[PDB]
Amino acid sequence: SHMCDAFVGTWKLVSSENFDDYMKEVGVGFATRKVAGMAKPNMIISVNGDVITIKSESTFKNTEISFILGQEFDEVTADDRKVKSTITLDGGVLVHVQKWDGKSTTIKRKREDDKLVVECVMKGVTSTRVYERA
Ligand SMILES: O=C(O)[C@@H]1CC[C@H](Oc2ccccc2)C[C@@H]1COc1cccc(Cl)c1
Repeated sequence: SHMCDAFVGTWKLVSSENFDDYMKEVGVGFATRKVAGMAKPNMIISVNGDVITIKSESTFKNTEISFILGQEFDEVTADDRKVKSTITLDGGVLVHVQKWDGKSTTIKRKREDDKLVVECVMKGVTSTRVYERA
């Protein structure tokens, strides 16, 4: 057993708060905000050795990232940003920092009861996205 055991599995989005304002802060345009904001993604998290994989599947876009903790990688986000990402574990929370165009956003993922809670922060704006097991 290991580092991210409690994150592994298949998860479905059940609630979202303040996501449009977060996307606006990130710089997402109108049409993408509308379509992306409708989506109810499934997130599939797996671990193989040191490599963590997070897949998301939705009506809007499918994305996939594989990474080693602390080791920067290139990511294409669902809104088509080309970012440089670093993901670490801080006290049981996955902390994902994305850098692009001189900007930065942080996504934190934690287990809370039977949920996986995703908090997305850009400057002073937070969005909270809650997932349940699928
Ligand atoms: O897990 C979440 O809900 C985070 C939400 C913010 C980030 O994504 C963003 C998505 C759109 C705009 C800005 C940022 C990462 C993940 C969600 O990734 C996906 C992947 C494919 C399709 C969809 Cl619709 C969302």
